[PDB]
Amino acid sequence: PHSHPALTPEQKKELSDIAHRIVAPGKGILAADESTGSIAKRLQSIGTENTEENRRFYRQLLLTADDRVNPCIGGVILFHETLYQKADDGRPFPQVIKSKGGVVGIKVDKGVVPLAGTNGETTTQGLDGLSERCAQYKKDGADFAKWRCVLKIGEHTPSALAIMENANVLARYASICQQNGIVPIVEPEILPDGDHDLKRCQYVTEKVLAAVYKALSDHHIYLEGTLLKPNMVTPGHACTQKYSHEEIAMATVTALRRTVPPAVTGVTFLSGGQSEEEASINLNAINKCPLLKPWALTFSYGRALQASALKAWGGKKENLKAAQEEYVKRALANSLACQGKYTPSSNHAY
Amino acid sequence: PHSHPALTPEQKKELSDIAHRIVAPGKGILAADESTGSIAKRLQSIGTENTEENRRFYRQLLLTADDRVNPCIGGVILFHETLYQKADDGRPFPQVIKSKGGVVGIKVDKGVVPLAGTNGETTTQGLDGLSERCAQYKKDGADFAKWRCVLKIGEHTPSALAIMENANVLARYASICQQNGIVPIVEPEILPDGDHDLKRCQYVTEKVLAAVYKALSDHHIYLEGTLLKPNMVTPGHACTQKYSHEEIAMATVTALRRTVPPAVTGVTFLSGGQSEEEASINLNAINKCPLLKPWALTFSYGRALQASALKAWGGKKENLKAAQEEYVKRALANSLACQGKYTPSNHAY
Amino acid sequence: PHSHPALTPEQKKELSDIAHRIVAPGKGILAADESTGSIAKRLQSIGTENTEENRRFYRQLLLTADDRVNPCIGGVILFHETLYQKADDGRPFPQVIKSKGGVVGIKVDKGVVPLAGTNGETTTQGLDGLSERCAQYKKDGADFAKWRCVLKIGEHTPSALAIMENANVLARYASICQQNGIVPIVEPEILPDGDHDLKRCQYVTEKVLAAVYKALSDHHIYLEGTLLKPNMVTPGHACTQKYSHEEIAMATVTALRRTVPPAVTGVTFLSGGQSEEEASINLNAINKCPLLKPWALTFSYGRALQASALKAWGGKKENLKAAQEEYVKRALANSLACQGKYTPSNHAY
Amino acid sequence: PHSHPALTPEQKKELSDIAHRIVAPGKGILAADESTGSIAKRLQSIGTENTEENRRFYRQLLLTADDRVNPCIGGVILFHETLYQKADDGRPFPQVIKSKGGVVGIKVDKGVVPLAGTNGETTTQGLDGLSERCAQYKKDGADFAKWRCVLKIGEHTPSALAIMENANVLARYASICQQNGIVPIVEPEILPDGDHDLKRCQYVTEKVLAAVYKALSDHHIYLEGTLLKPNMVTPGHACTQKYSHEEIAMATVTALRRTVPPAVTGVTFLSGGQSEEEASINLNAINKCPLLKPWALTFSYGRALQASALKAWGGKKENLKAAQEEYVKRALANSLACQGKYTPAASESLF
Ligand SMILES: CO[C@H](COP(=O)(O)O)[C@@H](O)[C@H](O)[C@H](O)COP(=O)(O)O
Ligand SMILES: CO[C@H](COP(=O)(O)O)[C@@H](O)[C@H](O)[C@H](O)COP(=O)(O)O
Ligand SMILES: CO[C@H](COP(=O)(O)O)[C@@H](O)[C@H](O)[C@H](O)COP(=O)(O)O
Ligand SMILES: CO[C@H](COP(=O)(O)O)[C@@H](O)[C@H](O)[C@H](O)COP(=O)(O)O
Repeated sequence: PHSHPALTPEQKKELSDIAHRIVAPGKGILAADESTGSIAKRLQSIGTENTEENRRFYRQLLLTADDRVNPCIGGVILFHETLYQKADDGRPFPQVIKSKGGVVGIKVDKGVVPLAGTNGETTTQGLDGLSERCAQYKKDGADFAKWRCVLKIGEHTPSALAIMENANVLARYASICQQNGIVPIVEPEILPDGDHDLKRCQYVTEKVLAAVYKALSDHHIYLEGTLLKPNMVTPGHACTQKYSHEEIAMATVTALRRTVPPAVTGVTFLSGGQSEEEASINLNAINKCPLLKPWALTFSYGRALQASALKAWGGKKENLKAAQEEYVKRALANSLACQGKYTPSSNHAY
Repeated sequence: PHSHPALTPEQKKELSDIAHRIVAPGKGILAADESTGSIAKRLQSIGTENTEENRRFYRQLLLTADDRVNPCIGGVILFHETLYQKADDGRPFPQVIKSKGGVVGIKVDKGVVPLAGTNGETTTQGLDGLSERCAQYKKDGADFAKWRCVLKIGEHTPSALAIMENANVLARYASICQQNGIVPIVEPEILPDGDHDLKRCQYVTEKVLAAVYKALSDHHIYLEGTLLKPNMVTPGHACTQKYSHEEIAMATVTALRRTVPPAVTGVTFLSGGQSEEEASINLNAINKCPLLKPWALTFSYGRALQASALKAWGGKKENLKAAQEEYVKRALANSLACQGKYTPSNHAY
Repeated sequence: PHSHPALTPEQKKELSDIAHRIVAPGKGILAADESTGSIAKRLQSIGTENTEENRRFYRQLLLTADDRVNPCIGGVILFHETLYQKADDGRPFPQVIKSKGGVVGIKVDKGVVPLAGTNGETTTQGLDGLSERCAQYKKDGADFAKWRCVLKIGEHTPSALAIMENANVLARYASICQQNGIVPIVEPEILPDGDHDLKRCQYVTEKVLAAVYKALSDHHIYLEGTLLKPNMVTPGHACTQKYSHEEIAMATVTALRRTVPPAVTGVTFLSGGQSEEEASINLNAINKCPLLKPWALTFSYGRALQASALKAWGGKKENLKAAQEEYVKRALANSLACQGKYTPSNHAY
Repeated sequence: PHSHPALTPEQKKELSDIAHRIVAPGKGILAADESTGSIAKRLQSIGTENTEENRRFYRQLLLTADDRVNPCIGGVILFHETLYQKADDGRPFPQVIKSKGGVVGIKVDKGVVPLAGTNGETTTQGLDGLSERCAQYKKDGADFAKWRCVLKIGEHTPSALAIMENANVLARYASICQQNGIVPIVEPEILPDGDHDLKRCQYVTEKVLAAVYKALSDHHIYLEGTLLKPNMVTPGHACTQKYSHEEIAMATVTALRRTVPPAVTGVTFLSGGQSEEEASINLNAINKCPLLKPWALTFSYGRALQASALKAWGGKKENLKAAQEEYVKRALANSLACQGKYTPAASESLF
């Protein structure tokens, strides 16, 4: 049990400062890091061709929204392509993001792959050459990263293997990021697919998060220089029992309180399949939950920040301003929610 | 994995209420749970015979001190024998304690045993018939329990085996306690023995508590109905490098923040080989640390509540008052300490 | 990872020597180690009262059967009470067993306890004071021990927790036994309860045994000085599908080949509710299975050695010889079975 | 837990048949899978330039030695480049290997990388797109693969982290291979660097192998369709105490017996820094060791099959035959060793 410090005091300070800036009071993260394949699905749903120019234009649309988003957006997550694209005025997109007060983030995973011998479970690849990629990304303006693991609640899932293997790969990814001055966002996503109830989600979330933080400990991860991107605890999409937002909040915050060490700087929730308003209301309820919550509780939203903007845009340039207006409004809503100031205007049961 | 609830909401509420009572603001725990062989050592240091009557009398002395300890003392841990002894007025000791505002605790472990294949490391025994014992203890007035694992920082210790095994047995004990409405105090003590510096203790303490909480999770422990009893993070006893109390506090609070889930109701530090004054100054510094601390940080002191009481007693019936006075002074000192009201680059941690 | 040898070369030689004697070619184990409440059930099944004297007599009946059993029986497992009883002629039962060429064994667990938050799963207790017990048992003539863990195949079982905790307590027991010159028989019994098929049993058996052997390594267990007592791999009791003895044998030996290091001296199957004949026929098929089998494959039978003897006895002293005759025939049959001499597409596994 | 078979009976049969073929009696493996950067250091030691043609030529030299090697060589491991190279007669190197009765193997790892927070310890990278790479390698003639993890004996190493992480990634790699009809050789190398003694190496080897097989079990690996490639148990290179070959063999076979399940089809030892003769004598002692050994015990040698052949070649075209003769000699020596029938540059330490 001997210490061979992974990081010097100077490196730790850098990572903690980055993580805190990202989730500073009022702020959250725009997840605009959809891969070519995944954003294709997005463009297809508004009858728009999947071209590099259309992708650049749409990302530009979000990133150059007016300065009302500035106090709302602490970080933006980009896909590799977008990190090296430019606004119309010649400015690299990372420069655009920084000029508006946002930290630049990069998605570094290479997608999920099947775990043999399991019931449709996966782990995530992307470790190969990751240190070199992170050194390069750091040099080109990124200060944090994202890696997404995916788990499913079902009859025999998540299995012990899936839990252990996904926690392990997350820790390796985190270790490599921190060696290169990159703050890792750890995403152990538990899908909402299925008809399980709220407490089954809460139980699995608690088990998954316990495994994640044990792996991070084993791999010597500096928690203060990390963020967590979990699912909210919710019933399954097909569950018949209804729950209030207060119950979703309580279950979510209880699960986190039981597993997430206080040294973690912030929890940036994924929105999953939730509508824009639903995601905002839940995040707001979570921040109003009367329990002690010793980490920032904010958003890292893809769909829940973009759904309307993508719609209003319809792939037509003249709609640019109305689409940006849709984004800014969700940005404002979620900035309020991550402070518990959003208005549409028995713990032991957990 | 599928849920098969260990506890009902009503069982959870009971355990949570107990844990919060013990560590309510300004309160800590008196650890008077020395076994026969251990208390023998105490009495020996004051030239006093180790008879049941002297044990009964010494405990009486501590437990019936005046009402100025009432707000200082949320809990009192007893050894089996004492739980069934009575004060001079005929009242069972559990009743004395309860009448003064205290929750009754019972140590239930049966001591350390060697782990073979290790360099002098141990685990702790005491699981056998534990459930039946707990049911009886509960019936006879106890609401919490204590179990002590011991780890040591050395050349090749604590080993992975020692960490894994002590964490696992602590989880088994916590689980059984909770099934019987007893709040388990989880004590994974890392000894201060040796010449290691402060950061090595911080490193080992962080690794140990990560293991403890993973094990508590695997065993479905309800954290809200548990307390943690760790060593403070300090340099080894023979460490040549010196540190301030503020550094001790920072290393300690940082270790806990990196491992102890917010759901844990309280952390009740053991005093180790710290003097009465040192133990209070450090607990005060810890509570003054500038970080967020989402659990009570208070005391479960044995020696550091008793050193001066014992010496002033000296084994003489007629020194009762002066001895009870020394105990009350340490109780008052530590009550202020766990509130940060006692006067006698964190990225580097 | 540094070695701090658990055992000297001399301690190893002793343990290995004992292990090999117990499972010498043709030899198996009589499990007569039913606890008071377990033998009670057995006695009620023949309307016989559970008194110490009837237990003594029944155990005497088995232990003093004629010398035809000597080449058959390498070891006899006893419950504590029986280790300290005497035959009619005054000879301690251990002396009896040993004059007939057998090694004396002692069951040292204290039964299963419930694991909270599981679907009816258990672990096993009995570690407290185990070292002191083993040294006394060794002094009083025992050279090996037995410890039973119990796992169940069901919807959510055996869980990760059940598998990890039972592997772990098995390793602790093994470590303590070996410190005291006692060969531990490691028994992780997977019950045949339920309607699961043969491949499900095989799968759960492989997962359980992998966990067991990893735990034994973590705790520095000297495998040459151990024996394994697993279930055979068979369909569940309620399973509607039919299998031949050859498929049971193939599944069992395949399971063992994938998990049990060659260093293990022997595998002594529990009978697990199989009839006497079925248990013998399966062991026989296991020993004829054409795959490489680098450990002795033999028996540690309770019911499959006793059922007919207990029936022929029916609690009447005068049925002594008819009773013993039934036991001797099962001893003979099983000694032949563990030699593959008893007569009353591996990639599919 | 519930079963969702990773493999069908048909797939198991194929993987089992491949594994048994590689380590059939008398047969071992030639490890010719040095990456560009490693073969370069090989060529440097003989003033030969590191060019594609020199590498191609040297590999041809080994693969086309006369037919005396056919019964000695059950498998040949190649680096990616070599897999798609051809001999002078236009035949792809895999065709050459098969025509001489050998199975074709492909190294698929992408080298070691540092584990942060450790004392100089590594894990191994190479899982990204491994499935796709394996499917392609299968199509192009390869039936097994090799992946190398590296561990080091020292004061604080191997650490719990290094052991777990390396065993886990080995399991991931084994799993992906088997999904694509490729037999994975699992190589958990414990370096002989340092001055530790025999029993320390034996202890570390037992611990590392227990972890590797637990990982493989957790990841549902089919052991009959794997091979293991461990270090032999030996004292450290700087250890002053001396041991006989019988002792090395005993410690090696004991360590294996305590950790490697009988289902594993074979154990193909790495030579490490052992001389060509040292590697053959030890391998021979191991097979003569009077304990029960339920797996084939053979070789997967790089340096210990190639040292003399490299030196005799010297990069000169005209030394073709002289080189091949040195290789054939080591191959025959080792085919006998892995049967326990072997009796004695081939003496120079290759550390
Ligand atoms: C679409 O974004 C990611 C999934 O697709 P790719 O990995 O192929 O790009 C995914 O990481 C996403 O960014 C996160 O899950 C957060 O998004 P939501 O807030 O919509 O759940
Ligand atoms: C004080 O009681 C204990 C002494 O050992 P025994 O278990 O034989 O009675 C011990 O548990 C003590 O409570 C501490 O854990 C160690 O010393 P401190 O209480 O001063 O910290
Ligand atoms: C002899 O029977 C034993 C009874 O166990 P308990 O006293 O703890 O209830 C039994 O454990 C036996 O030792 C083995 O399990 C094998 O017995 P069977 O061959 O009948 O399955
Ligand atoms: C140890 O690895 C294999 C056996 O080598 P030795 O028998 O000489 O010890 C071998 O295949 C080795 O991995 C390659 O020669 C070199 O691999 P890299 O290309 O990763 O450096």
